[PDB]
Amino acid sequence: GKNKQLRNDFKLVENILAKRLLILPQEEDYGFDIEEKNKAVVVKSVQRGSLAEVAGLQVGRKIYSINEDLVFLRPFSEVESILNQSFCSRRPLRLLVATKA
Amino acid sequence: GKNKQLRNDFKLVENILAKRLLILPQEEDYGFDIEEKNKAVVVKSVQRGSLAEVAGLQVGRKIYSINEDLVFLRPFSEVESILNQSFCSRRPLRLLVATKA
Repeated sequence: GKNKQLRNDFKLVENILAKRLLILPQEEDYGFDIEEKNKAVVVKSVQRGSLAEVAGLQVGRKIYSINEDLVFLRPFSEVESILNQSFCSRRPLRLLVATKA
Repeated sequence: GKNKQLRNDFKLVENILAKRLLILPQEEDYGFDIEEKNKAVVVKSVQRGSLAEVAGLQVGRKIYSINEDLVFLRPFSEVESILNQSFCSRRPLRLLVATKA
C-alpha cells in the first residue's frame, strides 16, 4: 500500500535514480549554470576546477530538488531566483541530482 | 530532513519518473518479456494487441518494482521467478515502470 510505496520510492530515489550533492558558494555563484530541457532543469555548464566539479556535479544531469524543494512543481524562472537567492545568502547548496541512465 | 525527503521522493517517483501499470494474466504470460540491461530490468518485447499494450507497457522501459517489491535489490533470476510465480497464480500484475527520459 501507500506506506510500502513511500519506503520503496525513498530507496529507489536515494540509491538508484539520484544522489545528494552539497556545494559551497564560490566567487559569483556555485560554479555551475542551469538551463531548461523538456520541462526539466538540467546542468548547462560546470566550471572546471570548481567546488561544483569537486562535489560531483555533471553537465546534462537533471536537478530534481534544490534544498528539498522539488523543481518540477515550479516555473524555470522561480528556480533561477531560488538559486540566486541561495547564493546571495551564501548558504550551502543542497541538490538532488539524477544519476546516469 | 528525512520526512520531507520521503514526501518529495514519493511525489517525484509517482508523478515524474515512473507510472503504475496493472496487467491481467493472458494465455501463457502477461503479454511481455523482460531482459537485463546494465544492472536494470527492462521490457524486452510487448505482444501486439495484448493487455500489456492496452495497459501502456512500452519496450525498453525499466521496471522498478513488481507488486511493490523493488527489482534492484534482487538478481535477475529471482525477478523472472517472481513474474512466473505471479503468472502461475493468475494474479493481477502491478508494475512501477519508468516514464520517458
